[PDB]
Amino acid sequence: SWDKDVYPEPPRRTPAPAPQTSLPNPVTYLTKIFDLLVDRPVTLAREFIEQQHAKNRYYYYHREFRRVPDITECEEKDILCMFEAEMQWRRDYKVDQEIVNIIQERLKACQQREGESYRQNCAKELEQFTQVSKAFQDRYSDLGAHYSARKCLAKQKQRMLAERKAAK
Amino acid sequence: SFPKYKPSRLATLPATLDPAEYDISPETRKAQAERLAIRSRLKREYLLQYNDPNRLGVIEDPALIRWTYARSANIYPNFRPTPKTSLLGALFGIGPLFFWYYVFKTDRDKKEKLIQEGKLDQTFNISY
Amino acid sequence: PPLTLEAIKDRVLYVLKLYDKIDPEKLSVNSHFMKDLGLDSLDQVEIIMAMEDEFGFEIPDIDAEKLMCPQEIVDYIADKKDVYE
Amino acid sequence: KRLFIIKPSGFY
Amino acid sequence: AFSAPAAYLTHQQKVLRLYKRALRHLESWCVHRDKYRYFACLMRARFDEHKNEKDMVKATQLLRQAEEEFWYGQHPQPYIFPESPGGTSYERYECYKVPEWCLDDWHPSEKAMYPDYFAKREQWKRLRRESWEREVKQLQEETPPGGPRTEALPPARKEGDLPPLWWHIVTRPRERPM
Amino acid sequence: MLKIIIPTTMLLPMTWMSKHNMIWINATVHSLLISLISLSLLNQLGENSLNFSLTFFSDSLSAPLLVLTTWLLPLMLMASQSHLSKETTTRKKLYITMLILLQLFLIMTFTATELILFYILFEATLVPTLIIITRWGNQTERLNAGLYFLFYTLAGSLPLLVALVYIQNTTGSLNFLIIHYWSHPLSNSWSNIFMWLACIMAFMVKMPLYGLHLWLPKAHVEAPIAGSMVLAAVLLKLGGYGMMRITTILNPLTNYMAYPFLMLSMWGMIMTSSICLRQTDLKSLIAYSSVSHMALVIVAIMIQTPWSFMGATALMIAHGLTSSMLFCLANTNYERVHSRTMILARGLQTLLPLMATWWLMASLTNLALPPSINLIGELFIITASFSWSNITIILMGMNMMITALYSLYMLITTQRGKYTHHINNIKASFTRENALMALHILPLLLLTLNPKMILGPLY
Amino acid sequence: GAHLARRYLGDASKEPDPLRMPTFPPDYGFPERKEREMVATQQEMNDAQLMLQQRDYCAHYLIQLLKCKRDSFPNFLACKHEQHDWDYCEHLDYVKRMKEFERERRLLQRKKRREQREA
Amino acid sequence: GYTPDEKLRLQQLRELRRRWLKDQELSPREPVLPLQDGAPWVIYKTYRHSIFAVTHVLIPVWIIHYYLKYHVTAKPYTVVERKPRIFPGDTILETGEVIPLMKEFPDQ
Amino acid sequence: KDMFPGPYPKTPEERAAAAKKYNMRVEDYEPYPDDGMGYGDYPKLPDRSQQERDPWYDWDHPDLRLNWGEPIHWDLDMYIRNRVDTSPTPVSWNTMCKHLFGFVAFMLFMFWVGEIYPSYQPVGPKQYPYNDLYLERGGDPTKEPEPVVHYEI
Amino acid sequence: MNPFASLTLTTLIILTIPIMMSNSNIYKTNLYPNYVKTTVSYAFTLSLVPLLMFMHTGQEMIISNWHWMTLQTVELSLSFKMDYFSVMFIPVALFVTWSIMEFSMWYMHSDPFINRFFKYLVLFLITMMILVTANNLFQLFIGWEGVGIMSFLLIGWWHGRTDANTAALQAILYNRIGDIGFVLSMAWFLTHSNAWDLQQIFMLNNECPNMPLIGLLLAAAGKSAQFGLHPWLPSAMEGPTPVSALLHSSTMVVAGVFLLIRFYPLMETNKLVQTMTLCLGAITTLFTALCAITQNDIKKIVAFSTSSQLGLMMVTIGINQPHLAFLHICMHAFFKAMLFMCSGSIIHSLNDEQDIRKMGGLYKAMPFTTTALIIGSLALTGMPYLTGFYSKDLIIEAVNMSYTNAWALLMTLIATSLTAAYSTRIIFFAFLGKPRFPPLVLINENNPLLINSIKRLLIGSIFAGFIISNNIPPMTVPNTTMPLYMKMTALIVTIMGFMLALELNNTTYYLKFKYPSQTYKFSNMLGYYPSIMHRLPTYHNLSMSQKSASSLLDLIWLETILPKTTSFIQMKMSIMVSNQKGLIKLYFLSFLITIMISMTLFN
Repeated sequence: SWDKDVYPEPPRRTPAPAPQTSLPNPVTYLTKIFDLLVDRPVTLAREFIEQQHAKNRYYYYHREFRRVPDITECEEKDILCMFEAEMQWRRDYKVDQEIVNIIQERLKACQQREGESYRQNCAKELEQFTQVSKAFQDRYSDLGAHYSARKCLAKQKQRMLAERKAAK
Repeated sequence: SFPKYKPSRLATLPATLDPAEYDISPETRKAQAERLAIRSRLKREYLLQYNDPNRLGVIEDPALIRWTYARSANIYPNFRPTPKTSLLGALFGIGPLFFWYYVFKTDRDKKEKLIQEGKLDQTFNISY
Repeated sequence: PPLTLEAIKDRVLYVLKLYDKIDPEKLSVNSHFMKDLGLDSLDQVEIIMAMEDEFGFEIPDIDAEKLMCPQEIVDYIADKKDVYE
Repeated sequence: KRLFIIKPSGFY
Repeated sequence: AFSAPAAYLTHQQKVLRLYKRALRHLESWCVHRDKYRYFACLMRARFDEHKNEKDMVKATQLLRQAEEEFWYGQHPQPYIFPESPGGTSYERYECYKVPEWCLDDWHPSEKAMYPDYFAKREQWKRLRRESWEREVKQLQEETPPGGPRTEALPPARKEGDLPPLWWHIVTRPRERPM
Repeated sequence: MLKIIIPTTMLLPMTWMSKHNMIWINATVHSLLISLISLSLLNQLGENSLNFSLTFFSDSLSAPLLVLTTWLLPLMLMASQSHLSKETTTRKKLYITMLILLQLFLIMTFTATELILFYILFEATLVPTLIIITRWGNQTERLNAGLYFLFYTLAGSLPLLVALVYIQNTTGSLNFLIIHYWSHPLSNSWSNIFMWLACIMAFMVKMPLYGLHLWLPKAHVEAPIAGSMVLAAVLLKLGGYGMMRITTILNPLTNYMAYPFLMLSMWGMIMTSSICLRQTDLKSLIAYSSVSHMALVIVAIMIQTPWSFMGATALMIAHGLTSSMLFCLANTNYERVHSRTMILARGLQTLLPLMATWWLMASLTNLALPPSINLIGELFIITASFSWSNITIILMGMNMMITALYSLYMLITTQRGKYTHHINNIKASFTRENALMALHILPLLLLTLNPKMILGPLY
Repeated sequence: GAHLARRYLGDASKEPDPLRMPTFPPDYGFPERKEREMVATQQEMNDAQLMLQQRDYCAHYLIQLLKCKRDSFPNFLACKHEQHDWDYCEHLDYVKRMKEFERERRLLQRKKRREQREA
Repeated sequence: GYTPDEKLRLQQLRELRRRWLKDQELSPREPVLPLQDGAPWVIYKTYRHSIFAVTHVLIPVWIIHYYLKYHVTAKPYTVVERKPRIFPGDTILETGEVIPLMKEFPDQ
Repeated sequence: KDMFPGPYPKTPEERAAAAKKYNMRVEDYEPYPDDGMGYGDYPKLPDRSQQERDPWYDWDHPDLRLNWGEPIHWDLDMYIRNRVDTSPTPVSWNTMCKHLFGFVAFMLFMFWVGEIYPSYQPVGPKQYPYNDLYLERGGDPTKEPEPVVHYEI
Repeated sequence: MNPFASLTLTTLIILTIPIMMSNSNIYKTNLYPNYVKTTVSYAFTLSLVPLLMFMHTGQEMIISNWHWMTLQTVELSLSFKMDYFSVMFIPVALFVTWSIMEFSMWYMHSDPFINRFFKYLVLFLITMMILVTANNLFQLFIGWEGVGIMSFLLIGWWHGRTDANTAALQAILYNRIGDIGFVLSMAWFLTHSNAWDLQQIFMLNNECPNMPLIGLLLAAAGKSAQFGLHPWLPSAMEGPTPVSALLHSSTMVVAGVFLLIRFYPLMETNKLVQTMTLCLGAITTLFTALCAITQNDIKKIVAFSTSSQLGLMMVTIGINQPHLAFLHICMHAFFKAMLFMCSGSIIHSLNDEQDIRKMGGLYKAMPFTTTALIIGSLALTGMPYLTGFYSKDLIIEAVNMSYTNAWALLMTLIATSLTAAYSTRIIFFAFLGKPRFPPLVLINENNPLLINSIKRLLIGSIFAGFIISNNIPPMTVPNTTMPLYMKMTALIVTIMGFMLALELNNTTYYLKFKYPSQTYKFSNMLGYYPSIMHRLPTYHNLSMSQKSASSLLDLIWLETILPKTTSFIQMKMSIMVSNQKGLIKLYFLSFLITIMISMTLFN
């Protein structure tokens, strides 16, 4: 049920079976035996359990957090606004971590799926993770154990001052 | 004249090649007799306690207690600050600390210099 | 391999009979090598080595020197191998 | 000809 | 079962031990039986050559030189009997050896699994408990005033008396306990 | 938090008013129930700590430590039952009350929101520990050990008290939340350098630091089994928690000031493990092993990186469990043979196999066999140190090798070889002792399945 | 190993350097040289998941060998002819590399002869 | 070899040791505690063989197959297979086919 | 309790008392040099590994080859049978070190020489198509590679 | 494809079932080893199916069944890499374990804790499977340490033997030294590539730097008993012979080579690490073979043979031919496990005698073991069209036809000669000649377990090489054309070694005695590496610990610095203040001095 856009998978191209020898293929009979012995009972059990679940279907909801004023607009020693901004920044940190995780998952799956052509056919995912990693490192790395929204803001300001100095 | 066997600290001289085993005197035999007497007395006492049907528990060996006490307790009371003790303590205590400080400080400074120069690769180093 | 007392005695006597210097006819369980037989110290060493090679277990020299009798060898082997019959 | 085998208590 | 050692090794005993070591190392070098027999008879002749030296200084010097020769010619990996010290099976069954006193801590159900043996064990315990006092008295009597000068222990002097300090030697664990 | 505190307080009247027969039973039942209640705290919101009230709060750091304390009390009771049988009923109740007061103080330390309250109770923990060591120790050196422990801790703590009061005067509050949110950076000045030293040194004494660790071997060797259990499991981790909390105030100066302590710990772990190789006393060996692991934790804290902090929390919990179990195993043999010399008792595997199995598992956890939480923490600390400097790996790997060597050496000497012939008092291990070892082991292996519980807030 | 003897014991300049090979340009001598045509296509290789080391000028024969191996299963002895074909193509490629080595040897000797001609 | 006292002591210890060893022998009876599961004759030849086969492979294979169905669906990328080697030849859906045109020389 | 080890003996009476305390012969007893190390009264027993002691002799502690009451070596734990061993070797220690270190050195030296003179075959470099698999080896498709050309021989 | 994942996971999960049932009553009963053997056999039969599927269509897969924990941007999940290496090594390892356990039932029948032995065997097998089928470095490390700990436990099976405990501790020590480099690799990959999964590590590290690969090299050297870390393997023969044959001969020791093979795509990029692997493998081959030539214990000889073969595999990795090294691992498992089983049969027949000098004339006394050992030796020495031919001959041919360190190639050829030499030694001294064993003849190989267990590995050594080599897809460009002497070098060197060894062994019959040569002493004393390396560093470390760390610092100097000096100062001040004089005249003068000083200083 995962979104294909979020977790892209290249379309599957499976070669058709083209036997050229008379000898019977053991894999085919073994797979048929496995089907009959295992897959059918398992499919029946899941049919039963899905029927039971459909008998009592109930829904759980994904929470929505409205955007709150950032530390940038929070006043000094204004503990309420600083608190809200800090919790929001922590949630954003978690979301960014998850995004990095998604990109890394794509990278691993593409390495495995391509096979011996991983170096060439996974280049796009490698570039995506390159960009995401650079952004994440710039945003969050070196903040330290006691990372806080204020420290991230300070890092951003240091970076922008360096950029202005580079602009000379 | 086969090549001789040079004894070392980790290769002791065999009793067979001991120059003293073949130069025996009456006093040496007397000393061996005395040592055998000592060992016999100790073995007698130990076996008397060991074969006792009434005994229940460890046979407290004074030698073991002495060994533990000498290894643990007696060290400081029988210590005197002397030039050898002081110099060896200074060396093996602080010298390694300063050596590692030097090594790690130089490494850290080199890394920071490369980072400031923007001449270090951290392309995917996003987990510190 | 029960290795009974009689088996040990038979094997010790077998080795001794196979010893050229000992004449088989006068060889007996109580025949002291030093006194009853003509064997010297080095012959005692050799017979002890032969016994330990036959039974595959090594006899310490302090015990080895004090055998001086085939029956002593037999009972010593019995003691080492825990033979009670 | 079973010989006794000495072993620590196992009930506990 | 080991005999009590002596304060020193007599010259004859040292020569015997050197002969045994030399024969064993030669056997290690001479793997095949015939070659070993040939060189062993040669070694026996070599010992017989100076068997009757009258000068003890000369015999001692010969012993020293022969020991040096043995050390040069010792086999790097001499044959060791499997159960002998340094052998492959030395102390292999040691963990299986269990002291007799472990029995007294058995739960009564386990001790009831084998009643008859434990009756025999109780008989042995009674025997040891009775004989201990007489053993101690005998050891005191035979001991010299200065103290025991050798590890040797006296045999039982009179009927009805067990050998002094006999319990552990008699009840030592079986070589192959399993 | 009172859901835990108030029943813990009520343990005291229950113990005092219980019958002489039932003191241990009642204490154990209700302490286990209190631990079951404490298990609720593990549920921590990711973004924010559980701020129960003004005085008390919990986070993903404090919750594992509280659970450890609440679990540790019944284990201490089971261990201490045996050697206190001869004691009179009043003395046994007094001992139990010292244990309960210690648990109460530790819970309030880990949950306190104010640094001054944290200091008050963290120093209050000394009194029950000191009384335990100096009253129910079994050697004449207990008095000296108690003096050393008390005076080391106080000499560390008093400057911390002065510094905390100065912070209260300057910033205006010692509440950890306010300090974290305001947290103005320090400047590189001698006054600030000495404030940093004052804040850090008390915890550096509590976490045995090389050169400040002399109190730990004396205390652990001389204390009774329960006191050793608390000292190894929680009292050392008091320093780690304090350092992690306090590091927020001293943000920039940490980089400059860490190098002495970092090098001291990095070399000291090797030195202490090498000491473990040559120790003649089992309790002393375990104590020096604790010193080495705590030095690793000190390195992780000083590095001040997320992975370092997660590894530090994991190592704290895992080491607490492992050291408590190892002390219990050593205490069993001590009760049997009445000596702590390693060589005296040998070949105990033949005599006591299940205890040998417990020893094997305890040593395997001590040498950080994966996937033990011990290895999770140690590996995270190693990776953080590697990011700090690639050359750290040499020292870290050497320490790992020596830890394996000394752990298996203790196992081999105590539990392998020929049994000591003359010792005849070894008896079948009681169900209490095996139960204690199992209560130590099973939680440790289980925590591997769900490691996020002991990975700390930064997870 | 005899070529190594010439390279090391003898004059190094005459003998080719394996790393440096080929120093001389293809245009030198050999008035017309055809491009080494590739029978297989790049997409084909990528689709067949041929190893990069195996993606050589004989990768087509390997492609046929892989197809016959997949089709012949369970029988694993039915691809002997395809195996021989691929093996011979690899043999010819090796022979061509040997000819390159010999060409470099002779070209270096001719250069030495020019240098001798100066003197 | 031994002194007569030594011989006598050794003989005494020998007798006592042999007595101990013979006393280590058990009786004809090894008492045991006194039907938990009925088992008449139960074909250990094949029936028990089949029971072992089932309990050890069939039950695990069913459980693991069910867990495979759950885990594959629960999370994307849980099972990633190497893209099957599409040798020039018919495909199932794309039905793509191409020939290198043997642009080479056959003789060997 | 006089049994506990004392300070370094300085008078002959002290030495005799120490020798009796450690159950050693007075002439054999030799305390460690009083250089402040802390040994004090403890005797300098010979540095013989427990392996060297005769196995056959009945020891009070067989696994340790030690008798009860015998003075225990200061570093006995170091010289246990399971640890550092000083038993005599057939070959001299110095000669063993010479042979091993020389062997290793020669090995590494010859490997370095092999690096100087590496073996190979009299063939040319393997030629790969499509500019030596430029794209297949991760080359940027957008950028244009040098058009590597391999001509037939 | 759908059956593939299920079958592959079931193959591992079934092995755990005996471990779980070890709590049940079956552990107490005599049926436990037979249940364990049957479980392993069923696992092998199942593992055959995915192997067939891979042979048919190359159906490689990765299974991330369980998500252990997510650490910020790093996700750690239980992931199994069911690729060619795993799908082939699992059936081989399972078959070898099956044969070994069947043999062990006969060999370990007398042992009271046979059930513990079998359970430990299954534990080792599970750990090795975890090592082989691991897609994360953490899971691979779990398998690594599990294999190490199981080797430690099994080697010291007879806890009574101090030598066994020493060997176990030594193995732990060397393997932990390797684990230092392993941890270095894990840390470097985590810090740079931000993952411990092999897939992401391969994807990001296009041109892998030197440090992580050198760490992997160190870990491989530790596990595969390479030079500098080699002595643990020969010392491991202290354990029961089934333990040796299973772990320290054919399965555990290949862990390091397999770790390097798993990282082959990174290994290709860095040339220096390839050179170091090649040099280390050549050193190991030469040194271990030379040591084996003069050994008189059959287990030691076979163990040094294992080490030499591992060095050959490391060389193959250095020549940048990983799949060939994996093939050699597969064949070595078969023939070396069979050789060790034959050695165990000889030992059990001759009442625990392991010295070849005491074994003789067994060619006719033990016909089946003799045939098995002859076949195993021929396979080991590269007899054509045996299992060794498909691996070792290709190894040597690739080594010759490649850019290579000259001394490495020369040492490899010499090592092959010495392999032939020590095969000649064991055959000549043990089976040939006249009997030298003690008089009582207890030879009896007529045990169905022994016969069948050796039968399976015999059939494997004869035909598995051909079968596997034909079935596996081609993964290396073959060295089609080569000079005739280059092709025949392996056979020529093997035959030369055979001839020289046979002549030298024949010279032993001659009634001539010569004192040992220095080279013989060097070979027999294992190069003196045990003698000095197990004494000088051990002595220095333990002495340094006690003398400096335990005493001179902790009990002397730190105490003198902080506690003792301060206590002494406070004592001296207390003595000063409590002068115990108390004379009104004395301290009233102090009042006057204090008044004057206060008036002056404070105005």
